[PDB]
Amino acid sequence: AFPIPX
Repeated sequence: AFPIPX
């Protein structure tokens, strides 16, 4: 997701 690398 944002701001999530997964």
